[PDB]
Amino acid sequence: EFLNSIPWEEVVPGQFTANPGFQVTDYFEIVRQPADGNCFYHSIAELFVPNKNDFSFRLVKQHLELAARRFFEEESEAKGLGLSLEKYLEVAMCDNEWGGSLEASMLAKHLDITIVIWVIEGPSRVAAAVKFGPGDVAGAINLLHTGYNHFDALRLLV
Amino acid sequence: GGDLKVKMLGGEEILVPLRDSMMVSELKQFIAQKINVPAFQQRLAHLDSREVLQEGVPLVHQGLKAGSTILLMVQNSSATLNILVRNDKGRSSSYEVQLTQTVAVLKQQVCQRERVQADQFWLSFEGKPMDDEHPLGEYGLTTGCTVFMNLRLRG
Repeated sequence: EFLNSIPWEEVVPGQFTANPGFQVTDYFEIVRQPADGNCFYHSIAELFVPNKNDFSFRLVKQHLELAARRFFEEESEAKGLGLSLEKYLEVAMCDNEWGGSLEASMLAKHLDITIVIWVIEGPSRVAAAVKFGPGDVAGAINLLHTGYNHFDALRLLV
Repeated sequence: GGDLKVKMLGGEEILVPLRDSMMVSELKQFIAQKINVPAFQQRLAHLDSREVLQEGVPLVHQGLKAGSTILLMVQNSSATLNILVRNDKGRSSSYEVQLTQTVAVLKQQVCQRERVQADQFWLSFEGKPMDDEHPLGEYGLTTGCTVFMNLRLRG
């Protein structure tokens, strides 16, 4: 497939980057998520939880509360923040809080999965791609980073 | 072991203990703590072969023993160099910097060249993140090395 045929450069252990230039809708199915501040966890729960609901996102953040005590003090992105685990979890677990590459990496290392973030610039052209995990892209939890402040789910097509 | 001889600027000799089968990093660190110059600002070389002193190899099969000297070069003019820094899109621009200055300077430079905020990205080189407060030369930089810029991707 064209998705298993991708060049991935390694940034840090557990993080790859690439820059494929194409359109999302050609292969993926964009499931839009609400803009309540938890769109990242919503788009995760869309692909990871059976019979997803608008509040099935909370469960996912539960998993983060484990990985935070597992990799935050050892995560390559957390260095240089000047915040301890408690200062982190006090706001990151607070309702209506944004989520990005740090949470994706910690959840991929925690859940033994592979999170792929497809960031698009312009209306529908992919600018870059960041992949936390070693797994297949077809079997990965594919996210879409519309704009620079939203997340939607990307169902894989048959 | 004995005492190895380092020849600095071809006009002075410094003696150093010869711990048999020891690395060049500890040699540079010894000279660093002895003359108060950073380790990344030192370049050690052979006498007459003009060959590169390999790193990560014990200078043993390399052919070194006490009574033999090695030439040492210091580099703070302050000199400059330039690296390639890759955006998250892939368009790696060229940034000329110096190993003496901090990584915060390079971060603000990447900010002004990408028009993006500072809190929204971090630099990496060879599978390890770069700390802001630490100097640049501590990461083993060279001309043409591709330092990655990784966004926080917070959304």
